Amino acid sequence: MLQPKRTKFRKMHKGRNRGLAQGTDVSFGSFGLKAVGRGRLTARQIEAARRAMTRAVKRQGKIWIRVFPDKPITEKPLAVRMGKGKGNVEYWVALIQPGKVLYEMDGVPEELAREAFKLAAAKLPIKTTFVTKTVM
Amino acid sequence: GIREKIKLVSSAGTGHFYTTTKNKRTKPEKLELKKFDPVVRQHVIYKEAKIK
Amino acid sequence: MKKDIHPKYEEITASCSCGNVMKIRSTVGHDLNLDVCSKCHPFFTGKQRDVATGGRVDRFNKRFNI
Amino acid sequence: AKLHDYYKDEVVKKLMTEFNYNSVMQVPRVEKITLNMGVGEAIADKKLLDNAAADLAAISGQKPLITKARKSVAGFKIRQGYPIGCKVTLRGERMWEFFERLITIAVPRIRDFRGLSAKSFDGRGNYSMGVREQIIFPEIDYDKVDRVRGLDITITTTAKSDEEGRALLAAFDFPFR
Amino acid sequence: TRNGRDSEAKRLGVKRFGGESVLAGSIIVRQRGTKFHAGANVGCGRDHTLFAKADGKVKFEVKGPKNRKFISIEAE
Amino acid sequence: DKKSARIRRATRARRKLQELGATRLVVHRTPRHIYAQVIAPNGSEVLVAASTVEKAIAEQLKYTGNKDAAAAVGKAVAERALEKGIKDVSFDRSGFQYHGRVQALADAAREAGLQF
RNA sequence: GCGGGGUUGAGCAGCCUGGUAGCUCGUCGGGCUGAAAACCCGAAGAUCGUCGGUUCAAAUCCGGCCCCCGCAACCA
RNA sequence: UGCCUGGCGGCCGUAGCGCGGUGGUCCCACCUGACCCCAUGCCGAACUCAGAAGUGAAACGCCGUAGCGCCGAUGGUAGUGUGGGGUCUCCCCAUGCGAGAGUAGGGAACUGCCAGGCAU
RNA sequence: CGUCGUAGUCCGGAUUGGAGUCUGCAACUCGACUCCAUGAAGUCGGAAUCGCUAGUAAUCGUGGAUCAGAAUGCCACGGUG
RNA sequence: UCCUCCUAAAGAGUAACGGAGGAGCACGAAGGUUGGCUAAUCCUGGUCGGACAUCAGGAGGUUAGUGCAAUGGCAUAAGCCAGCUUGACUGCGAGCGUGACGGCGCGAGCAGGUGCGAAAGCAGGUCAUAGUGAUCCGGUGGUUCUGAAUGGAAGGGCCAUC
RNA sequence: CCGACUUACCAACCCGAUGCAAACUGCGAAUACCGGAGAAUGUUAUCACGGGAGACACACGGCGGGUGCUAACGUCCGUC
Ligand SMILES: [Zn+2]
Repeated sequence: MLQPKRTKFRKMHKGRNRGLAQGTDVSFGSFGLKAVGRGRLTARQIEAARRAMTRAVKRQGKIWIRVFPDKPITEKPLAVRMGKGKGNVEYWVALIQPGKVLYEMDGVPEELAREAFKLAAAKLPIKTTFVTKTVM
Repeated sequence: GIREKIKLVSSAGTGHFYTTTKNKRTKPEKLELKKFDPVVRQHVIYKEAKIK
Repeated sequence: MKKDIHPKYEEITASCSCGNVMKIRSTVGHDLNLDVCSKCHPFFTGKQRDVATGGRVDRFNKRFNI
Repeated sequence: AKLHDYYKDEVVKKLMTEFNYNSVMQVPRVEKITLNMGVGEAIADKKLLDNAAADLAAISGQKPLITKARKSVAGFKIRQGYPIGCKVTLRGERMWEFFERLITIAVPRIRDFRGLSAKSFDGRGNYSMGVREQIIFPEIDYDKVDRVRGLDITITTTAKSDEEGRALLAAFDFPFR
Repeated sequence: TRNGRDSEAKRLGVKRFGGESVLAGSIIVRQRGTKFHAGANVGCGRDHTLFAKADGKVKFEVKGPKNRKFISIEAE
Repeated sequence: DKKSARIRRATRARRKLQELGATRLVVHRTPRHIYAQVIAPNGSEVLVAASTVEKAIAEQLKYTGNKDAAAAVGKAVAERALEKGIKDVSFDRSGFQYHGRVQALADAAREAGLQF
């Protein structure tokens, strides 16, 4: 489960998730899984998807992960009132905007990549699509 | 706040005095400066004395 | 240089063991007698044979013969 | 003065012909000789730092500069501003006199001396060599010294490359190997 | 928690903007460092405050090799 | 490097003179020659300029790079300024120490009539 | 949720204004006894609970964490 | 009025580095010497004085060069003031403003006053 | 008789390098001795403990058995005491 | 109670038991002026010397430093070194900033006298922002200002201060 | 003492490519705010002084957010 080794500050504001994404194109591999929706991917979701797609491709080829969960999400303990300061960090997320390529993969066939990305996408909250590397 | 305050009495014989602070543990020697004395309108030597 | 902060420094005469006399300026004040100079030290003739590598077979042959 | 004029005629001719220099000023020359004496033990005792200053003044006829720690370091338990060394800078006439005195008296008296090292030229023609005992300088009195110290000589020259500085030092019959 | 403290606002910022006619001695900007540097007819106070020394209109300009912002008082 | 250090030394007093809007007398000192000029408060145009490379001032001197030469050029620049009505200026040492040749030029200009 | 604590194998001092680690029992090697205790002599030992941070330097100072001991968890 | 050099600016990288070449009649720099003026927490290195035997080697100036730094459109994108709408965590429509990054490209500065040297 | 003058020393000889002698078919593991160079620890010894009542203790050499060579051990012998 | 950043929506201001840290001091030089200087870190060479002491050269260009937290500054250095000194003066202040107010803050310049510098000039504390307590009552020094018939005095006022 | 090679191991600095930041900025709007000039419109709508107040529990909706579960007809600000 990916999480930052160190951080400048422990807690971070809730924020907003407006705008479009930056990593629109497949940069390293030959196939990518692009998000068409909007939301936040937790570390557990990223780990589960990575395990699913690695097992699916039987540890062949190479796999990149273009996202990293760096936003700390807090929540208050069970049965406490609304004040008394901010809650304790429980998990980490990565804000996702539409068009963001989450994972990349090469070294395996096309249809095998299709099946691996489908199995991976089946464990994610946001809606995804399959994209291939394009010249220029 | 180990730095305690003192007064600099004029040497001109007038009762005029300035006031400041000093660290009596590391500077035991008395303070002497030339300051303006507005009664005689001249810069005279002021000597450190007990604040009382 | 400053006037008085420095040590006394003037001309002397140094005479080597090999008779090579040199006139130089130093702080000794009195004259000086050298036991080895640069022109007499064995770094041209003595320091060649100093390796003392040694031979085992020539030495063996020297001790006895057949 | 002897090595100075010796340089001004013989060394300049030798370098001009063996390096094919176009200008006389391109020929390397020695600018300064620094004499450092790192006294780490001075933190424990001040009575042995003025002694080191005295014998350095005896060796080269200048009152040395009592250097101080640039930055605090715990590994040697010193704080910034502590005096831990003494140095001397030699330029011009005094530099030439000390150079001739060293090359003709000091180095032949080094115990088990078998030649210096030609691999101490710092890659930019500035040679630096260290002596193990200060008794090689006849200015000091052997019986009246209290502890055997040591120093390090640094010969700073204007030579850009490494072979130019080596050739310049060799032209004065330096005892390399 | 241990995060309840804060300090009172210092009311900094530019008090007279460019092309404004001001009287001598009036504060132009209250700053912390020397974000704006004093030009002609503008002095720098104890806390780096730039103040007009003569009546006129405020002039902002970028000058120097370091691209520093200077404030001067144009003649009027 | 030395020239850069000298410019760095002078560039504080030059800004102060400009801020005070004073017409300044700049002196430039080289080993063989010495130069002097009085520059207007805007700093972009000079008013009078005297220097030892000028033949008219050079031919009366044994060597152009000594104290007497400095005194001569200082007196010359002072006379030219007074002739043109400029009499109240500020002296700009231009990074050199106010001693020797620069001090010689300054007191010569002072006794010659200039005010600084 | 709040105060105190974590130190040679065990029980414990001192962490003092951050440069410096001490006691008893225990342990090791000789001595006494025929032998084992008791006794005598000489030795040794610690990364001061974990991890970040400010210093030239943290067992000491700061913040988070784990364990142990008390205190409180009431009006309905 | 043409070239070169020095001083003070305007402007603050299209003006700055790097590579190669080039400059000494004058100027500038390194250079020679240090009782004196003055100076080194030691040192004529710096600072200072008295000078011209040598060299443009270093530095500095000039010229050439796109390996960088730097500037940079047009068009598109993001954001947004006003009014309206939706599937309302976020978007879309009418209208006005319109980036940043990147692309083609530009680019080895330009200019004012004074003085000196060489030619007209 | 001379020298050393309270020192790690002209005390002490360990350790190590080079060159040898003798015995024995054969001195590497693993003999004794010699020459040159080297000169550790040691400055009278904690708790404790041993021998000795007269030619004894202490101290200084000499011989023998074993044995081709190989004792600071053992068994004897005398000198001072 | 006070200071620094964010929350704070590109002038100012702006709340929560919101997110993070500090202050209740220090300095007779660590202040003023004149003159001078440039770090951090790394590479190479060098006696003890070691990853790290001091020396020489190079790369680098402020990633360093500021008496202390953070932010904004700083090469003309506000950072570092040396000489001389008390402007850490007295009475004032055109004109502004920020406050409901009490108040707090910036300020050229005038008069007297002073320090540094040859001089133009700079200096009314410290690179700036925390380092703090209104009033009453009482203490000390100065000043005929006042002084209950008059002359004093006590007490009170004013100035400096606890 | 020097060292000897290679080992499905980790990895500083630098170079190329790709993201993230409220407490990061070599860039950077729309708005908003201050000032100057002009015309039209508005029952001076603006400011100063004096007499009298009330109010200092706010609510929801849009936009920008903190906190909460990007929960609440939740809570706290800015603006309409
Ligand atoms: Zn000789």
